Parts: sequence; structure tokens; C-alpha cells
Amino acid sequence: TQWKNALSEGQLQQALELLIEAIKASPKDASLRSSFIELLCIDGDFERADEQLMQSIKLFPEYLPGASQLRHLVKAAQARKDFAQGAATAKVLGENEELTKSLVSFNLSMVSQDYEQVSELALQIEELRQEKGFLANDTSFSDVRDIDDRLGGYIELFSTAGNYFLVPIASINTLEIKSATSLLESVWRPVEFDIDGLGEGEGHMPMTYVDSESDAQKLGRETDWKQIADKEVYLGLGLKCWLVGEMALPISDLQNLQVIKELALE
Repeated sequence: TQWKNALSEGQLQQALELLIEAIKASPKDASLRSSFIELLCIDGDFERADEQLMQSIKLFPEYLPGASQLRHLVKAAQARKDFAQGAATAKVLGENEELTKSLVSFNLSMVSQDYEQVSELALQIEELRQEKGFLANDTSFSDVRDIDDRLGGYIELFSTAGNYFLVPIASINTLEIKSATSLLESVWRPVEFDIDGLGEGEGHMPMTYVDSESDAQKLGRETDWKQIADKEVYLGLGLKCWLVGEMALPISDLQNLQVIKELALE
């Protein structure tokens, strides 16, 4: 096709145009509408993606399962884009319901531009972060954390029901990141886990930071770092990169996590 070629050139906006016009010449084509929905989630236009998902259900009710599932993912992703300011997340951090306040106040300050409280909140959250050693790709590391200062010792998950979860890396027992088997799955990757407070389960993990803006960042084809003001608070853009031990590792090179247990606890 042509849009599938514009997407190879890292051109997200162009790829969308080639699709919107493509459905105008064949509005009764599922594959086109479907491909247009995936590239809509990557762009972040959730309101539109949802609009298209409601239409495809009417036109192709035979694909309700998949369309519905995407609706849930779009909902979770919407709650996350909103959490970047207001409370709309279900974080299983634990009993420290005080930390949950710190996380929400961190974003509330990011928007209120009070970079003095963000600098203070960031340090407090990191101070409370329970360091936990992990086995990453069968290699041992004494500690793991996201480089991003907003996420810190947390991973993100989009549950099946359509809820956005913030889960302490320290609460993870096993984690498996699958390979993408679809366009959208490249940035919203299916994962199999086993974390304290949820047991064995599955969902999707956004593979890119919430602030990603360029088309290369949304596609997860690069990682940039913007410093807040003059503090040591650095947010991310594009593909996530994690600090494992003493090195930096892009999330795309992480297949599995196996927590280092202390025989006596389990």
C-alpha cells in the first residue's frame, strides 16, 4: 500500500491521511478502519479512536471482541493521560496511602508549575522507594528503576477491564514482555505478570512515556530527555529506558523480570 510505506519513514501524520482518504474510497472495509484505529491510539487521539471503534462495531459486529478490547485500552490510556494531572489511576503501591498522595501532587505541581514542590516530591518518593533486586534476561542486578522521574520505581499497566494501574516495581515477582504482533502492540505491549496484590494476571504496558510528542517518540523510535527547570527532575519522551544495576536498558530489550527472593519469605 502507501500508508504502510509512510509509516516506515516514521511519518505518523502522513500515514493517517493515507488511511482517512483510503476509507473514503472503500468505507465498508474493516481492515482499513481497523488499521486507522491502531495508528490513532499511537498518536494519542483517544476521543477519535473511540469514535471509530464505536462505528466499526455497528458496521462489523462480528469483530466486537477485538473492538471492545481496544475500547478498554483506549479508556485506560485516557485515564493515564489524565492522571498526568488529576486522580484517575488505581495504584497498588500498598498500604502507604500517603505515597499515593505524593504521586498525584507531583503531577498537580507539574501543571501548576511549582517546580519547587516537584523537586521535593520527587526526592521524597525516591527516598521511600523500596530497592529490589531483579533477574533481567537471566542476568542478576541489585536494583531496577525507570530512568524517568515521574514513574520512578513504578511500572504502568492497562488492565483488561480498562483500568490504568501504577504498580511498584518492588511488588513484581515475575514479568514477561511479549513481542508485538500488531502495529499498536508495538507501543501497548501485551504482558504476563505476577505481582503482589494482583496475583497472576495479564494486561498491556504502555511502551512509551506519557509526554512523548513527536511522531518518532509516539512510535517509540527514539528516547529524549527534557529537564524540568533547574532541578534534577528529568521526564521522558519516547521509548522507555530503565536503570538496571549500573547500566541503562531500553524497555524494548527487556523480555522477562524475575524478582530476587529472600528464602524465608516464599
